[PDB]
Amino acid sequence: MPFVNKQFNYKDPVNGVDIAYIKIPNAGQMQPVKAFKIHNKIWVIPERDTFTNPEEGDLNPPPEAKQVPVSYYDSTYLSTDNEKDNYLKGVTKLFERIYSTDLGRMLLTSIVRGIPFWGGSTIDTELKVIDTNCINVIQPDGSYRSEELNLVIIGPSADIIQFECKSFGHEVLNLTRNGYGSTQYIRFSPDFTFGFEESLEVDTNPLLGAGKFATDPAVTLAHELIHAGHRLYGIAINPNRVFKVNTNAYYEMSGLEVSFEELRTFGGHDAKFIDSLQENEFRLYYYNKFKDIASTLNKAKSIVGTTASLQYMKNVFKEKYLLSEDTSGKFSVDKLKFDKLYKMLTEIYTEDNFVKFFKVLNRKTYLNFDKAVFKINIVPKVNYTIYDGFNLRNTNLAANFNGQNTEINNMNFTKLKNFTGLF
Amino acid sequence: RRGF
Ligand SMILES: [Zn+2]
Repeated sequence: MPFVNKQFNYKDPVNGVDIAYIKIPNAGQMQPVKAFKIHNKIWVIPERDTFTNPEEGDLNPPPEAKQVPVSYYDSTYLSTDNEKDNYLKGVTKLFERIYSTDLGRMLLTSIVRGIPFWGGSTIDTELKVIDTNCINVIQPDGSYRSEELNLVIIGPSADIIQFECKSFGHEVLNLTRNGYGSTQYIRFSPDFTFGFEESLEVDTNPLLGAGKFATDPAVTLAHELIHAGHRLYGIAINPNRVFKVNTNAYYEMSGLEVSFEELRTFGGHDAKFIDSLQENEFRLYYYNKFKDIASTLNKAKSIVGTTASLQYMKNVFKEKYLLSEDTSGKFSVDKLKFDKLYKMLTEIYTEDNFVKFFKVLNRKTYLNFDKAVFKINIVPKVNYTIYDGFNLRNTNLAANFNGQNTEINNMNFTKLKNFTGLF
Repeated sequence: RRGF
């Protein structure tokens, strides 16, 4: 029943199957890193991410006079085995908390079924996997074997609080926006969280609030997983498509723009900032993309490799994209089924909806201003649980989101930096 | 991404 059927310890010996030294397809080179496969298609790498981006391999904090507003540096974070063990257990617990909700189960299921499309070959009559959607796992005999995967959770790069969903691009194909999908690497940490304010007028003001309430890290991870969902099904919205915020004087005076992809991901009222016309434009766009994939699958009859058969992969993508098949054997995209899947990934899986399922206090909108960053430790059950997060039932932290109240549950939060006034 |  649990999402992660094993209680991994960082020091558990490698077995070359689900505990192994691996290398990622970053085009650059690296020494193997110890990784853990926590569920089918999902791996966790308890290391700071100095791999997906060759230029971002320096964790050292730049000169103090060169740092920005919302940012936090600590070159030493996640450098010891104890931290890595705690990181692994923290991420595992968050997957369990997410999976414990019907919405989370639905999202995680969609992610596991969202295998990146096999479209790296030139012969349209040949299905081949794109190697950047794989990792190289060191087998017991010391040899490398390629394994496809959908998701990897890795530690943050230099700026510890810059969580994000990233993936390797293609020379020509826009994998996250052409329906194909690509392996998603989420830079994330269960060891820190952010403070927000309970009053909307204060939370959306850059000069007020110290961050009384702490964001539940399960929501933060879910937010990234929602992005991963969009990207795995190749329906993410181009980052250049943004909303020139005209509903917040502080954003306005600074010309701040928020991508539609973020508004979509948050959901709730934020999603409404994307008008119908442009919304229909995107939907039709991805519908065509799914159609192209449907035809590529029709022309495709031969396959590369021998790990899986053609009849298997064709069905794999028929299942992923929920396509239809006629008497002959030709696939087509069903109007109704496409809209249902598209809507599930973009409107059902949202941050706002996860807040409803977790019963936690959270920012009411994406268009706000961070107040602070806190150090936390969600591994001990006396601190945080799969079922209640910080708001432990049958304790003084059970009601009124007392567990998330950093003033009441002060022992669970260490403020590392204040952001208010720095904007 | 968390954003501002
Ligand atoms: Zn985001």
